Amino acid sequence: CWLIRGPLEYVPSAKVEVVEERQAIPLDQNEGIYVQDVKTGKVRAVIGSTY
Amino acid sequence: VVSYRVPHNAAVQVYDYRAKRARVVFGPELVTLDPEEQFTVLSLSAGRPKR
Repeated sequence: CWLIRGPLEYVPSAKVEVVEERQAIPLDQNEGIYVQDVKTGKVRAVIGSTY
Repeated sequence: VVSYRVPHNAAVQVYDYRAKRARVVFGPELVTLDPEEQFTVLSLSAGRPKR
């Protein structure tokens, strides 16, 4: 699973398959989202800029 | 915007939680709260004898 993000256009090739939309979350300083990196488990609680 | 019109011989104390800074303005100023600025709500004694 890999996330393609940014100002681009995508056409899903026969090999790849779309899973979910992954809308961004707006966060300012002293606010964040409790993010659990399920590949490594570590919950980071990323705050500051949007994540 | 949330803006409080402070009386002349009065003081209102606020903190920008987004910016990690403290400021209190006395006198008759018009405070302008930043998106994470909050007021110093003061519960004060009143009533005929006291409360």
